[PDB]
Amino acid sequence: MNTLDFVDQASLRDDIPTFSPGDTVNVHVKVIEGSKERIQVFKGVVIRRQGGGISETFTVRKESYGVGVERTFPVHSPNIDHIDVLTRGDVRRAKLYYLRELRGKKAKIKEKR
Amino acid sequence: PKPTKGPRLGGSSSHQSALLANLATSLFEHGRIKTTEPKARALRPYAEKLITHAKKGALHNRREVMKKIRDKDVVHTLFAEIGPFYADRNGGYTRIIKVENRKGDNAPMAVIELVREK
Amino acid sequence: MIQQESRLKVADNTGAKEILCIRVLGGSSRRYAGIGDVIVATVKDAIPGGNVKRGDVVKAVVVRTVKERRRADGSYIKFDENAAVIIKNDNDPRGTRIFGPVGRELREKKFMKIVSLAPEVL
Amino acid sequence: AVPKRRMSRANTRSRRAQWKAEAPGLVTVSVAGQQRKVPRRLLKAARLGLVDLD
Amino acid sequence: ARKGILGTKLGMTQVFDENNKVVPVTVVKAGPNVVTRIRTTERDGYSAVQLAYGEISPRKVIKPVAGQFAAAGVNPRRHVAELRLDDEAAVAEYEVGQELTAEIFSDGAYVDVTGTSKGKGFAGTMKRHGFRGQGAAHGAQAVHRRPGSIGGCATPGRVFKGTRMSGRMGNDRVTTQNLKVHKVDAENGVLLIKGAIPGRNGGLVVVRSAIKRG
RNA sequence: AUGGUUUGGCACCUCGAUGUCGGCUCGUCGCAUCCUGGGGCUGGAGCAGGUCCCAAGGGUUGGGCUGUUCGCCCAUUAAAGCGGCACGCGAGCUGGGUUUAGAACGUCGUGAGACAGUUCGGUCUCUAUCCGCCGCGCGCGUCAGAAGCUUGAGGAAACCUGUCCCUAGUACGAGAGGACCGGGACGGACGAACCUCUGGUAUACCAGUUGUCCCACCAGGGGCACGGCUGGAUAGCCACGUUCGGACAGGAUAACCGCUGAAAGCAUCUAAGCGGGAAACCUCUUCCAAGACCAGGCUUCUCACCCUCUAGGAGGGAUAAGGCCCCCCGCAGACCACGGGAUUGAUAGACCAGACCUGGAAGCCUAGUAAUAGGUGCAGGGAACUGGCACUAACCGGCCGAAAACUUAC
Repeated sequence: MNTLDFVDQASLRDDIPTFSPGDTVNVHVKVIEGSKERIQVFKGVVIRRQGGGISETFTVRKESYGVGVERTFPVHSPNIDHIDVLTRGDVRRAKLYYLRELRGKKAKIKEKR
Repeated sequence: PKPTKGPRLGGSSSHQSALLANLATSLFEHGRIKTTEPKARALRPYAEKLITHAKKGALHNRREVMKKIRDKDVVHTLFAEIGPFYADRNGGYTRIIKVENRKGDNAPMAVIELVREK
Repeated sequence: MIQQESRLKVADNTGAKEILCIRVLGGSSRRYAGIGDVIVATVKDAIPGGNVKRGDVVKAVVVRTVKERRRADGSYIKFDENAAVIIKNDNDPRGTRIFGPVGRELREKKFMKIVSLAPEVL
Repeated sequence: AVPKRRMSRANTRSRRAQWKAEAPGLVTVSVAGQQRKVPRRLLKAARLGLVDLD
Repeated sequence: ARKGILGTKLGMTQVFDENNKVVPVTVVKAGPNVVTRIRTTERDGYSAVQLAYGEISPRKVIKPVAGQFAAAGVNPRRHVAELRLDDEAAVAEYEVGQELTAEIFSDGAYVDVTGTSKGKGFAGTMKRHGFRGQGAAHGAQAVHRRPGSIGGCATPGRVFKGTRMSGRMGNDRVTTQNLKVHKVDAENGVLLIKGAIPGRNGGLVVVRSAIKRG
């Protein structure tokens, strides 16, 4: 029942799509560039998801220009306007930390068919 | 269940696991045993969860019990009388009674037994 | 999280391939340099035909770190390597080309030229 | 380290008086009719006939 | 003047502000407080207000405490604590039986929370005082965590009192100053205070208007 | 003229033992002040310095070389202070140097050998009695016995600082350059609390897997091999994480700037007085604190019953309010103490549900020659967290624990 649940649920954000580690998503992230708005899209693989309710976080990993990048977002962050799921991955793990040592051909994820 | 806060019972984790398994086997085989009070205190939740497995007695629960008990006659009795006997009791399958101290080392002794009231 | 005697890949085209951190500028007994911090470094590996040479004491700015770094909105950014860009006193690159992504922290630290030159800013 | 001096009798006795035993508290119980004293910690066991009374 | 209330530390959570920044907030159950006694200079020599908080069965109270509560005119509460004011002008706004609730504070106010620090038991100098240990290798013999030197040699001849050594740690009253009140939820009697407040969950705390930033 | 911080001189101190340098760990003090603070004169235009006063609150970096101190150098910094204390600190550590025994080089000696010359190697013992100090209890006292909440005499802690932005490219200045005073933001180092996030850990969690033995065999599991090894991993504890702090204001002052003016018909910041004036001092912020023996205050509860000697006091017993032990426990803890609960009960365990961790159980069916895959099925398993639930254990119980009066005043 998680005693702080009544405080938590007021700020809980709906409309989050269902997704699991291993999926490929694009996170639409609004940014500030000299006091103006725009959405920068981060497309990558969801490698982990640490459940906490409002304190939920997920991590998305992408390879960009030969350097791997990891970004961790709060699931209910208002700085994320919208999350879109592209493909569903087939993995045997809850956390894909082994992908930090794989590049290119070996770093691909099976698609849930 | 909850692990022990301090040092383990037999002097190591593996010895404590074997000790708990043997004590549970003895309890289910005889119905009551006498041992040191901390040993019975540690034994209560372990044996109660084994009895819970035996209560909803299916093949899966049977294999869950066998991965701890290792003695097959005790498993059979646990799944044929002990489980059915506690069918309509929700928890509290055992009780602990404190008895007189040991003489050689003044160790506090206790008796743990299965409840038989209903 | 870069400190003294740490080694960084050079994300520029000055001919330097690798630099060693000598000092983290920005206060006495300062310990670590994250993204956007300026360090004094010596060049350890260099391209044979580049303008810089081994043993040159230069100034660089950290643009990527392995240790994840928190942001104001509760998000985190993390890279697969520690990288730096060799600069001059006016906070401008000594090279003409930045390789790989950089963090957003270079904006609030007023590294506008590096941000503009970067292939992508995250 | 070793004691530099021999203890006086007063100091030795004052420290030694702290090594003592406390008397356990006893409560009455009726087992097989006759009343007898037992520690409260063993009251239930005595009532169940699990403690030997000489 | 300075407001105050008795409450309970519920736990820590997360919220986001209007600029989308995340705020780590401690949730305090600033429950209803009842004024039980007024300390006045003409009688006690100092001006203070005494508040009661918490719920207890009346059979759990002893006769003296029950008598004090009956003389005041209210039913007993678990916790009783005094708030020290400055002068009778600040003591005139409280009367016995008056009920204090969380809405005395406002959004964005600055508060000072007082609680009992968590217990750490017997702690070494490395933990209790942040001593740097000695080396872990290069010949160091069984001194990896010991404090080292204790004093001088002849002119000291003794150990100065106040010397920092190992001992019991924690369990002491601690005040955190200039904490910001992010939100005052009046429905649940809950205060959202940005930061960390002393003690364990379910502990008793006193929230007061800040003495510096107010 | 000071000092015993340098080498000295004396040999009063120890040869029935006073560890010899640096380094590490941990200090404490002085001010002859390195930075920050306040001033004065400038051969001070401003900037910036010179230089001199007052000021000890805090601060005062990391490396290369050498056994080093010392020193030189490299990057910084507001700054990289000088000294006392057995040139502080080996029953706290080291053993690189010096200072045994082995061996070698140069030199000296016929030789055994030698060298405030070099070189390589070379046992650092101890269960803390007393004082001291850091914590924690027991006893008694505080003129009846108790219980809540407190005042504080008196102490302890903390005290650092940078960059940038507005005022302002003005004052000054041939221009260049460059402000005073005052508000704001963001930092570094240090400290405290804390665990929402990030990260670490994880010896009763989940999964994979190697070798071997066992469960009669298959299937499914278990014991051992560092938890066998790997992949994760909630609680708790933590920092690399989060939040907060150093204040503002007042008082008396230092150097100094002054006002009103005598002795000394003027003058003189002075002998009478009155003001300003600093990170130093007192308050102010945080914490401890009535064993503060002047042992405090405000309240509330009990506020009574016998027996003995010779009734002078005493002794004994039984009680009240209340407390302790036993009992169930704790994120409280070495023990003790502290805190909560004790059937008029959710204290712990179990059980039920949720949260979370793992990641798709068994059995069966299907596909495949098989390895194996798919369905049943966000499956199964499970600790700490949350809520229910008296099912189990907190028990037909013991020990403590309340008043001489008198004097004077009203």
